[PDB]
Amino acid sequence: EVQPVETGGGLVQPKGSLKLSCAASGFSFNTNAMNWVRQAPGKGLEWVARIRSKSNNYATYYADSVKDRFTISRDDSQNMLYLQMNNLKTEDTAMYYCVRDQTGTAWFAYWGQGTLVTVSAAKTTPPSVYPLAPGCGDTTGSSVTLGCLVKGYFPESVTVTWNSGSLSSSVHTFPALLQSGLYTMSSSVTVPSSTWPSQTVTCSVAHPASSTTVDKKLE
Amino acid sequence: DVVMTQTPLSLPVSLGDQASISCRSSQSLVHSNGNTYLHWYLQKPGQSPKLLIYKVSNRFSGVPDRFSGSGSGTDFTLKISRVEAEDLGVYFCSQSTHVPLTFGAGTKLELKRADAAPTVSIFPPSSEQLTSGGASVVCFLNNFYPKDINVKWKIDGSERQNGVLNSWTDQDSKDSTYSMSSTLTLTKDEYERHNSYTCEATHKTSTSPIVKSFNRNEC
Repeated sequence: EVQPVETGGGLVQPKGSLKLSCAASGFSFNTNAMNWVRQAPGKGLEWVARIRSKSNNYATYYADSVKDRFTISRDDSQNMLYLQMNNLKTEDTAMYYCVRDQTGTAWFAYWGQGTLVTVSAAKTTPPSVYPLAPGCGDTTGSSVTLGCLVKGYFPESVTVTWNSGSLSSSVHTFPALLQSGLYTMSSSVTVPSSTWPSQTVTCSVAHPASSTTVDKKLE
Repeated sequence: DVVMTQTPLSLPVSLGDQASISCRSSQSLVHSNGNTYLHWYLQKPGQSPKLLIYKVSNRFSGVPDRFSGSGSGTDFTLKISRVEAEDLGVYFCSQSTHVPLTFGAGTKLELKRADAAPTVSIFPPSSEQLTSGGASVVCFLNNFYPKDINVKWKIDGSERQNGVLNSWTDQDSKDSTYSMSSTLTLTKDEYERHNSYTCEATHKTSTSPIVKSFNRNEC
């Protein structure tokens, strides 16, 4: 072991700048070769750039998609890697991981934890929490499915709890998806007709980033 | 800079199965010395990539010996002898021969289980949602298998749409099913302009769209 430790990134606005940094307090950082790999929320892994050894004139290589905006650098002396990201695009939103290279193993051996980068011209906006009850698409079943709409919030960090008098979970939180520059997420509980309508389903929705706590009632 | 095609994309396997992930190039991944660099990684939902095999066939320090790579030039293969639970992840092949360094889109190893029909519920737009003049028509396609499912919207007889958000759960860690949320977003105004709203899904289990509905002026 010796993990690459990455740091930086967070929210930054489009066109913004940001410098990401890899610590790899590990033995021979100077004769190695270091790379950066990202993953946009979802998708596969995408190579950003690598920078060679002292012994190769710290040569450099880049994905087309980042060339002219990103410069990879390192400072063998402290054992740090640097990613200087400039003139950001939203679609630079990714997890950035610095990869510990190796001659004799072969490329991408130890990957760090990652550092997340959200590039968005947005701001706090509290959840709009909407109750989704069986109304007048009939009535049909022994169990009944309810939901909560958690619409247009920012940044990500939400919480769907359901006050049900226990009476079966069957909870489904569908992952939040960018509609516009804010997020849309949902939740379904399945209860027994036995006791709902004639009882309660609370849908409690937390949002630390803006202290929001819309907790809704379904009836 | 070689395109790298993985096969398949999803791979249903049972615990103790023998899985086989395939990977192809547009070129030949042979350097002169050092020789044919292709490797395999395993990413687990919520972690970085794990190096499994480098240069066609060498295990990394600590890959259990049920993982093997073979191949030459164009087409490589990862065998995973008695698939276990901890193997269940996304599989990527990576090419280190030429810069830029490329990956494939990944192969998801997902648990195998009997087909199952979608339990599709449908909710009309909420009251609180209409005072604000937004109209979300959402339908939960709960507990299905497999993941492949086609949903369609229909407004007055049949239309299509544009404000559609589709989120999917990860496979249920209890039941091996998947779930989906189909959400249509319309202006209060367009809503109040049509009566019939239908989510109709297509699954393996049917050649007849699962259909649900409400008529607005019924609620």
